[PDB]
Amino acid sequence: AYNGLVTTVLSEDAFPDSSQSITHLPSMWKCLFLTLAGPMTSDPHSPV
Amino acid sequence: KSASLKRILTDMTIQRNYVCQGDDGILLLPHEAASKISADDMNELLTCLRDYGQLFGWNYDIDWSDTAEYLKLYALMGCR
Repeated sequence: AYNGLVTTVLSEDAFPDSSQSITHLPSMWKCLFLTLAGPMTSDPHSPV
Repeated sequence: KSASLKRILTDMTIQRNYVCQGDDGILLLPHEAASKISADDMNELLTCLRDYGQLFGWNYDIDWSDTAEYLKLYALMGCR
């Protein structure tokens, strides 16, 4: 109800760091939770 | 509460980077090492350790310095 004044974005620790690939197993779960809590946020760039 | 501190922990296991014996033990960090911010990383890792053990009675007694104590055989800078 307040996007445009305050937009919730995903945190900078929400993301797996851009180095290690998907073979890193606990780096894969940080991508799974990032997808389920993706459209809950109000960032318009959150699909990307 | 530290972006850098969190990054260091993730790549750390307990089969590597920890040697348990008795009640003693040495926790040796991952190789993003000497370059360690004592204000941000190594002290905030310690207070979250000493409060971790207090939530179930284990009074952890940490004393980090660049020597190493392991069942009463000290060694400073690669020299026993």
